[PDB]
Amino acid sequence: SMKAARWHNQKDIRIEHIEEPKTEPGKVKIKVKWCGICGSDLHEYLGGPIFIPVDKPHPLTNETAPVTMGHEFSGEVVEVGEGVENYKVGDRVVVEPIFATHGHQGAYNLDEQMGFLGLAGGGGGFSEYVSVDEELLFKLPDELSYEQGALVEPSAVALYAVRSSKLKAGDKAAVFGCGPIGLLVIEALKAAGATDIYAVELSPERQQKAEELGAIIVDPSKTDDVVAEIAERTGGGVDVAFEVTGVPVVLRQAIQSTTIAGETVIVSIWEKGAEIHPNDIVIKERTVKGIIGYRDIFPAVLSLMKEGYFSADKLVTKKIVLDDLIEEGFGALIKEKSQVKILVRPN
Amino acid sequence: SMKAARWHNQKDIRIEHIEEPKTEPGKVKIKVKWCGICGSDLHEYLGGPIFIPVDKPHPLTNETAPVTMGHEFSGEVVEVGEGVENYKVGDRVVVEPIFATHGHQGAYNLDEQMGFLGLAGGGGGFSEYVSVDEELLFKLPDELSYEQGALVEPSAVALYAVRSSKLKAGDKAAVFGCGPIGLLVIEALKAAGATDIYAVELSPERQQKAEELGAIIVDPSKTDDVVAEIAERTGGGVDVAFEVTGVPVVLRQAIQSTTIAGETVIVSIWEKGAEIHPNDIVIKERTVKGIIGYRDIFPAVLSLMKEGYFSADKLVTKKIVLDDLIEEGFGALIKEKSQVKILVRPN
Ligand SMILES: [Zn+2]
Ligand SMILES: [Zn+2]
Repeated sequence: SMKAARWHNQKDIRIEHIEEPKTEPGKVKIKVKWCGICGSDLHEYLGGPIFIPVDKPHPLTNETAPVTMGHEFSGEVVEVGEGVENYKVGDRVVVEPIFATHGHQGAYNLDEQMGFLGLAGGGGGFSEYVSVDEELLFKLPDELSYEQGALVEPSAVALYAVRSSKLKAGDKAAVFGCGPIGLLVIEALKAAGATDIYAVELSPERQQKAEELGAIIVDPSKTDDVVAEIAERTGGGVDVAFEVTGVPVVLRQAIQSTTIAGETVIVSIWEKGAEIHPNDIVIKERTVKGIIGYRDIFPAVLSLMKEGYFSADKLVTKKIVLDDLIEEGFGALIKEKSQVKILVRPN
Repeated sequence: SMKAARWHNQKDIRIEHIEEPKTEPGKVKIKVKWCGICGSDLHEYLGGPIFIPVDKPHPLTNETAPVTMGHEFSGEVVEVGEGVENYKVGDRVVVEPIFATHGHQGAYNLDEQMGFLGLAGGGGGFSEYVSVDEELLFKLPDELSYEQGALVEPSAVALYAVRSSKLKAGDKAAVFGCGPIGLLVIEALKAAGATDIYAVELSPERQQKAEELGAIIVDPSKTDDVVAEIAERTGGGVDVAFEVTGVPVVLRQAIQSTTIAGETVIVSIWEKGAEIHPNDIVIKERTVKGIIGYRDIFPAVLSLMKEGYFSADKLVTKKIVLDDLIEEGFGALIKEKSQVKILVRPN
């Protein structure tokens, strides 16, 4: 009675019909217009479960697989719960898909029982309807399209990384790894006023997107020493380096490419250890900083989009319908290194 | 004439007689009373040269090996140069032994041509007399003995690490490795208001000195998991951890022993790589911070000494004469783990 994409087991995401969820007193029913593919969705497709509860129920959702998937979405309010006064039918909204013990207060991205809508349960954007509590809503300005709204959440991970960093207007930066996440970091750096952004990337398609976003390409295959090159063109190093590859050798380079008191922000996911040179941190009084999730960031993202940043013209590379999610969505992400963000339409 | 201790080659420090230096217009001649052993001095004895210029002259000293050794010293002004107005004969002084391109301005400890008095040249405290420029002098308050003055420089290394950290009054800290440097950090932590300081140390003599300075002993041989113990006695981890062992496994533990947004300050020396878990930094939004030398710190140290911190009663464990420097000094640092700081008297 509602078409949805549910995760049942690894490599087993089904496009099935499930019952429309009832709008409970605290909630608001959204008819989804667009939803993106996180790459976390890609990671649970190929090698889950990681964030999807399967063995024990998730503490806050209290639900196990199968779960509907999809954060990074926007849509139109079609029905309003019992206690809701800040949203009427017809309102255009986006969702900050974080479940936390005490709500969106304090450091909710680091809450012990934290979970994601579309991963831990509570609905998902790869469906026609999702019923979320109004504490997770943001009004979509009329200037911004629904597709722009579907880009709010993934832009937030990038912007929260840049805002969390020592970066100031006019400073120089480096992004190591310019996949979909690294590219969003480049756009966020330009919003924050970064000038020279040194993008270290091998793939020509990804090099040609980073250059469109305003970065300088440092091809590891065309330079003898990447760290020496960034040091030469900056006179001692960039002010902030962003590690997005998850490669141990590259984490070393990111630290070595910062100047006196520079900062290395780790954005990538790590499963195994990595050998660093702690001397490189001590010699120049450097700093390494961890970043996960985001918090108190959606208004800033929404405001920057009204100014042209995080444009869907630059970041959205494909629009698909929910039926074609397996082959035209995940499949395209697996085969085409040129894909940045893919938006999914329920019908 | 003048008796001095010179570094000629590795494991080759000689007690010789050299020329009393001229008091040049900008300089001040100090009759040294006491000088300490940094462990940097010990490291040049066992495996130098490291900071000792040998091949090429040092940029600022313009001086090659051999060199007189010894920073962390105090003494009595016995002759004053042509341009000096802030120091008269008889003044009791201590020396901040940093040579930098632009003097003691900006971040002179990270200056490209940076060098240490007693290592890069320009005299040293293991001699009867030293001729330094007055920008490197600080008046020794009458409350503090000459022995107290000789502790300013090593105290500055410890205090500068603590002040450079996110530590606030009441917070909890952990010190991994309680050798001579770690012990000075514990005393510095108490000055800054650290309450529960978890000292991770195997040596009973060093455990019982750290306990005297106000820390809690975490014996690795008496607990199955060091970080698990520190994590629960703090309810999730300390706020700042100090790594002083230089062992890769311990750097992992220091990072893992910090709480949400915790900070790991590296104080140890590193020559080879070290395997960390970058995931440990990302999950809890942690920070790892490098610290080398010190800057703009001597007045703070001197003031805290007037209040009883960094007391020589607690930190000076042996006083020797310069003649016995090799066997009762360096040898004692290698063989007796109960030694904290050893002071050396010229005659
Ligand atoms: Zn996401
Ligand atoms: Zn020293």
